[PDB]
Amino acid sequence: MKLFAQGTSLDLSHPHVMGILNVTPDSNSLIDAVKHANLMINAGATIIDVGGESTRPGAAEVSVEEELQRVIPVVEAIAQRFEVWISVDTSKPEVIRESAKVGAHIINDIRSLSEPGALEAAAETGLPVCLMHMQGNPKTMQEAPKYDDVFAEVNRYFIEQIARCEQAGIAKEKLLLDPGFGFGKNLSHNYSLLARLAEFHHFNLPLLVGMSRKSMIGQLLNVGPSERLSGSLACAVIAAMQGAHIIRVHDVKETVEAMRVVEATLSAKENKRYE
Amino acid sequence: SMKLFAQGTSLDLSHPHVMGILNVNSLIDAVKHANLMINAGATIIDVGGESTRPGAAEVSVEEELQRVIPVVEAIAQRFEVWISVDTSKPEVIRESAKVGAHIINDIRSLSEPGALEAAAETGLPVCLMHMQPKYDDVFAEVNRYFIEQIARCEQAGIAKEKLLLDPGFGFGKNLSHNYSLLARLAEFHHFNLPLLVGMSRKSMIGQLLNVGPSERLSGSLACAVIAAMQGAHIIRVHDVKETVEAMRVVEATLSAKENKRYE
Ligand SMILES: Nc1nc(O)c2nc(CNc3ccc(C(=O)O)cc3)cnc2n1
Ligand SMILES: Nc1nc(O)c2nc(CNc3ccc(C(=O)O)cc3)cnc2n1
Repeated sequence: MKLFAQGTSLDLSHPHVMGILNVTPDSNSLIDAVKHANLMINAGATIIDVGGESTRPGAAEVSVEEELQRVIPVVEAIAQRFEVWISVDTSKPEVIRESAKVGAHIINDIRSLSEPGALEAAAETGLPVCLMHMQGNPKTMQEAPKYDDVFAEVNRYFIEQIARCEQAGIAKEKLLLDPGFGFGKNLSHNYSLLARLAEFHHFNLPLLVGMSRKSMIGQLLNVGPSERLSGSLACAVIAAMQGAHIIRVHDVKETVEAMRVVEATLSAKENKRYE
Repeated sequence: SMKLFAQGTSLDLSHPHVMGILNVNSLIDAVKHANLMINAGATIIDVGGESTRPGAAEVSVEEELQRVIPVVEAIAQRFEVWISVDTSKPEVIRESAKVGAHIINDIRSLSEPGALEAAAETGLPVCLMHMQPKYDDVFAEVNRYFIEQIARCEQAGIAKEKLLLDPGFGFGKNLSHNYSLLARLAEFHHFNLPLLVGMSRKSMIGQLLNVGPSERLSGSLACAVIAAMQGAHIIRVHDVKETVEAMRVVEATLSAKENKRYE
């Protein structure tokens, strides 16, 4: 299993660590962003995820001009200084288009190209696209998350969105699937998805997961956001043992170390996965 | 449903337990360190008065009794926690039981003259560990070893319901042997006995990551999660708090799974 973008490839026979580079200001961003990316690359991240719109519960929307200002210079600088792959965490067709031009490898849209023109703009780049499940939108998703059967519903959603991208001329082989931990889900919904994650392999597509420092850990352990490293590594290991291909994290070094132990364990397994 | 009974209490192995490592005014400090590990969430404390590392210094009976017995006794009196004792000597097994120890954790699987009978006398749970690097099929050797020791114990009057099995990570085993047993750990459930593992800070992590003994936390956690996801019942560690947290995540995952195990 491999992805192709920007005249290079990514080999997904072993788990990759995707380092989070949030570039939403809180009350020199370009230089600090590149310093941060550098540490993460040295720590072993093989993909950096650049995000200019907070997608957290309750988050406010960001204008296209502001998102571009935050994201595009950062993507460019990384693409010319380093060789690491670059995912852009955006829903906006103009950010998708512009990101690609300055060297982005993966469109990582939490809205799965649901915005006007997103689907065509992503098709136009030819880049790999990650489709994520979210119930509702970031402003209201955590109000009252509800499923009769969360796995079945997320699974159906992936069927529908794969089709949607196929119809738009994006081939199955470009797609990644992310069950969207924390995006319109309570505690038990998240753990049901984590527990049954290997069953999403039936699509024969790369799985991407992001649980780092999330409330599914915070609420379970009753610890604050800075106190979640051990819990984050447990979630990472659990996902990667079930054949998850990309692990989106804040703490790169520690995750990279944990993924080696997982790689050593899987290569000594006969069938290369846990279920 | 699994359960162990000792010293009038019981250990419920429906979820994974963290066993904290305690190496033996040193009595006051041992009790301080027991206290911190309990606070961190260890439900078993493993006490050793002969360091069971390969090549460590052998001690006499008198010396081991003098080190271990006071500490076991102190912990038994002050705390509710279970107490594992790392010993191979019948006298230490015998005296440890008298002062409240719950588990005889013998890395030599009761091979020393008299250890088997002393263990049987106590009525206590016994952990059988594999030890000896060269094997055709490391899993099958360890598995064959367990069938043999289970029989040897049963023969001496120790019921199956008392036994725990430990494949002995890092004991006469190179990197690839260790990862083979870890990868196949779930297969040891055919015995229907508790599984205890101890990989914390070992060279199977140090060599893989190329870091020193104080920098192996993440890999140690990775090993614990890997074992616990396979239904391992007791995890032996240095870093109690971090392992307990990781086990909580594993427990939430296993609870949402129809199978209660990964294979
Ligand atoms: N592909 C992808 N996959 C994710 O999982 C993700 N998460 C965020 C961050 N958003 C969240 C959501 C929930 C939580 C919480 O529950 O705590 C925290 C942060 C941003 N981009 C993402 N992209
Ligand atoms: N039941 C049980 N199970 C163990 O795994 C264990 N380990 C030790 C500690 N011994 C070792 C062995 C090897 C290594 C290394 O390779 O580095 C480190 C420590 C002591 N008692 C133990 N008891």
